[PDB]
Amino acid sequence: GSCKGRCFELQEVGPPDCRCDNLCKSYSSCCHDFDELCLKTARGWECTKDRCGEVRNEENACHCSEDCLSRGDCCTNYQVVCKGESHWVDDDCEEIKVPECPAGFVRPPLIIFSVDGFRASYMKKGSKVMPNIEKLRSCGTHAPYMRPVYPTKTFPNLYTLATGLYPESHGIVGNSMYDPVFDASFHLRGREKFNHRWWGGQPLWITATKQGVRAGTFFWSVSIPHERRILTILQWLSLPDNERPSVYAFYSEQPDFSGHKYGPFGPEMTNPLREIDKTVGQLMDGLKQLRLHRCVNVIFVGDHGMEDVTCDRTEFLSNYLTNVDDITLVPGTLGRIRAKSINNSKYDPKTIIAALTCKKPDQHFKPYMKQHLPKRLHYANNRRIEDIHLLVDRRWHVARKPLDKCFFQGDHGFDNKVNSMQTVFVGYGPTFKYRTKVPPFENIELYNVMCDLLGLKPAPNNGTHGSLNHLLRTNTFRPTMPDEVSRPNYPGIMYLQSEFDLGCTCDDKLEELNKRLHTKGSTKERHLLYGRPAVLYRTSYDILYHTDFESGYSEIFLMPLWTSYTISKQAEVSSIPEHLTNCVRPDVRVSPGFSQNCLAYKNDKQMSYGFLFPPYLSSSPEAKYDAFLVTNMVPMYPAFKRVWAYFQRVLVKKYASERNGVNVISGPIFDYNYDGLRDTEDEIKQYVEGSSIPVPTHYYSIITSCLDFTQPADKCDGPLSVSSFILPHRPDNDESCASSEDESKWVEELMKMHTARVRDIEHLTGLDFYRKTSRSYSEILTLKTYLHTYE
Ligand SMILES: Cc1cc(C)cc(Nc2ncc3c(n2)CN([C@@H]2CCN(C(=O)c4cc5nn[nH]c5cc4F)[C@@H](C)C2)C3)c1
Ligand SMILES: CC(C)CCC[C@@H](C)[C@H]1CC[C@H]2[C@@H]3[C@H](O)C=C4C[C@@H](O)CC[C@]4(C)[C@H]3CC[C@]12C
Ligand SMILES: *[C@@H]1O[C@H](CO)[C@@H](O)[C@H](O)[C@H]1NC(C)=O
Ligand SMILES: [Ca+2]
Ligand code: NA
Ligand code: NA
Ligand SMILES: [Zn+2]
Ligand SMILES: [Zn+2]
Repeated sequence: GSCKGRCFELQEVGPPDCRCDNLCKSYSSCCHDFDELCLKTARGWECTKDRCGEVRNEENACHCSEDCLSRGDCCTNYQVVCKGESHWVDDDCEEIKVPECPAGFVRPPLIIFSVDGFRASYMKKGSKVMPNIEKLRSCGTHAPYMRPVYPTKTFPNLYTLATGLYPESHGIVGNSMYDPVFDASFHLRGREKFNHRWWGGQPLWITATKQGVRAGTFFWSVSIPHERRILTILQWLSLPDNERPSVYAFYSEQPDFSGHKYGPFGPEMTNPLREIDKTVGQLMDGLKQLRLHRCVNVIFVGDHGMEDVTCDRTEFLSNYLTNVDDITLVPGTLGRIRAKSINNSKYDPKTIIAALTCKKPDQHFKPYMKQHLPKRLHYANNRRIEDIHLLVDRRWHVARKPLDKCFFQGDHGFDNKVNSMQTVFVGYGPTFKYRTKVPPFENIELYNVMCDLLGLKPAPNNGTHGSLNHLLRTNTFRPTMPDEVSRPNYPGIMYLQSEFDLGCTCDDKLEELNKRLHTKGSTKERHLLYGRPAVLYRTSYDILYHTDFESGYSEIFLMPLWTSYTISKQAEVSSIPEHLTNCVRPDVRVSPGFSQNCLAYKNDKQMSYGFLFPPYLSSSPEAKYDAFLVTNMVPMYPAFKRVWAYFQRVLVKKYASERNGVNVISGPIFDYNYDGLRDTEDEIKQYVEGSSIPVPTHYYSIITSCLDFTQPADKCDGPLSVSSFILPHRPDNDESCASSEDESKWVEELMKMHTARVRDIEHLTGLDFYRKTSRSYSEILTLKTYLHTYE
């Protein structure tokens, strides 16, 4: 019942026995003498020349005695002050070609140095403020920034780091949550947050444990001084082979604390950053003392950034809603609304959304049903995420009532593509590359890398395994392209016009002349630059060849899965000729029975149609007739045709003109259960009236060009440049508050908000892109995880 030679033990003492571990303070279950024995502060955390070869005084926080190395409780600067050795930071970068570990080390250890609220742009303050962190950054592998997950909050991002899952999957969807199944709230006070029922996925410490790799406790009670956390990690590294963990985590509440008080641009931010660097200095001096400075892989990583947010910049729901007493709000840098009571009949989600939609000119939040949020946020598929969500503008709060100098000048939680929310990544050690810069990447990718660093098999996660192989000197995972599951058909012109009764009309009116205009020819070479997309699910689809485009037409969904076409820089935009306005032509390659019918579209009062290949970019008047084929048409709300018509008529030409040509792949997405995955036939909930033509929830486009823009898109030798979108197929433009104005004022704004990774589309379509390129597969995986942020 005491903490004698037990302080910060890795042992798990069950209740009611008093504990001496990292978390005993947080549980409030420590032994009476924990505070005196384990929270020693006597003489601080640094050796001085006077202390060198001192008699061991056990009341001292750390020791400068001759026995301290064998005991493994020397102050981190003992060798420097007493044995005339240099600080790690004062040493030149020396490449770590192989891990230099003591015999008995079966793998290089990993230390995750996690810093709360560390904005990417803090790194610009340089070696003046942070010499130790700047040496790690410059000697090791670093990204300009790392993208957090939404919401850009502490627990959701820390747990994403540990699991490689989106919050919707791992279950920590906020710092605050209500679970209707549990009928309980997740809060930070007391024992609730320790209940395992909240925590999904498989965190790194459990992955390690389950594969026979010992993990040190990632969590630290705030009571434990940072200096003690570093010494405790270093103590654990000195344990014998059978006890010594391979994976460790350090956590700092800084620079988050000061960020909230002073804001991210305050000169007061310098002192927190100096102290963080000092703590990093103690770790690296500590590792060098143990001769583990060329053995251990160190990850310096933040959970999220920090924005300027004052209490003056608060939207109040009481200015929109006639009854705010009938709702519960999760307030601040995001809004989540649910009904307060059940007896209450006044609450109605549709009325609330209407009341919160474009009511004030400068409105600093936007209401969404969670299924209508940008798909890149992946924030819908969890019963803990309220149906009604408010996306708050950066620098702003949303609160229920006015009554709810400011105390705070900094906050986070905003859209994860916001610059101020971006955080840091640095990898240093034998397994990371030497003096290497890598492109920015998403925090969901780190779990796979940390598994690779530790020789662990990752649990299933939202990382793209291989996409970060370019961070590592050595890779124990080689990615393999997935096997195509469905082989395409190549149907010839076979059906007579008399066989078609689709109720479609066109102003049309040499059989083998029709055929040669719809043969392979050079179509694939011109319009499919990166090879045919692979269909990774069981289905029946047809490859259709045209002068201007190639399509994979689904005989199940009665529309293309993808439409591929190349627009040269020099391409000319034409109109839809008046005589072809309402033209839809039967496709004599495809059975009447596996075609859409124009009768469906007339009976559906709310539903019109568009085309995947745009008639506007036809190579000739002749070729334009191919664009009006029933196999090129898709269901579109008149409201959405405004967006799509502008994209096709104006923006594709624009992108082609800016990027020295563009390859475009467009098609439908079905995600009615908003799980971010391709719907099966059963899961599709809307069809065109009196038909089996399924209505897409979204329309995607993948726009590819040469990264070397001095080479045209169709003659690119090296890396590719991609931007993609997943546009919500909405029957209104309520999302766009300026949609009253010309399309030039709002459509591109809407598209930028729904920017997507190629991976996002692959999940939502069951397609695999970029299968025929001159690029390594690991390079292609990085390309597929890229997001164009427009920030
Ligand atoms: C690498 C890694 C992963 C994981 C999952 C774990 C750790 N370690 C760790 N150790 C101690 C803590 C944490 N992680 C996270 N903890 C916080 C304490 C309580 N808390 C807050 O009041 C809090 C609320 C905020 N709202 N806006 N900003 C906030 C900052 C805060 F600290 C939680 C959010 C989490 C302590 C380390
Ligand atoms: C200072 C406070 C923030 C400390 C809070 C720590 C608390 C959230 C931690 C403590 C123990 C953690 C669980 C434990 O490691 C085991 C597992 C198994 C794993 O498969 C799922 C996660 C879970 C339940 C951990 C969740 C986080 C816990 C409760
Ligand atoms: C994220 O990963 C989990 C586990 O593999 C999976 O259940 C989920 O479908 C993934 N989400 C997306 C959008 O890929
Ligand atoms: Ca789905
Ligand atoms: Na109609
Ligand atoms: Na509008
Ligand atoms: Zn935080
Ligand atoms: Zn914070």
